[PDB]
Amino acid sequence: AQSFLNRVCGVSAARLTPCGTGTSTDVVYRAFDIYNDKVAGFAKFLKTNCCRFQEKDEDDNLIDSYFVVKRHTFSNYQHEETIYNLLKDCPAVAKHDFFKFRIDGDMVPHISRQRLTKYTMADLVYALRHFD
Repeated sequence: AQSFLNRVCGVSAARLTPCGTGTSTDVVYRAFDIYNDKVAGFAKFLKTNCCRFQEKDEDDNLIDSYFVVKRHTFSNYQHEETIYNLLKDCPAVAKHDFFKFRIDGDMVPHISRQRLTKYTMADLVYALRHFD
């Protein structure tokens, strides 16, 4: 629906615009620095399980910030919740907000990271390494 976005703005600056489709994620092509039980290295991939939303400055200006909500699993939700509650005090931590929103018959957990920036430092570093 639409009131999902109303749930997204939470308590501050609801001057938001959908940064793509409706109540679903959007696809982006970004660099990562990954390492696990298979793939390994620092290179470009295609992230998808994320819904972007842009904050709109006063006078309806397109400010430079974003609200990024991500869908997940579940144990992930409680784990991340635990850690965030444990660490919420250092200044250099983007204020998160966790909740659950029902789409179909499914109060799926959603994680909203607030007032971030478009391009992670990873993007900058890559673009300066593999310049063309």
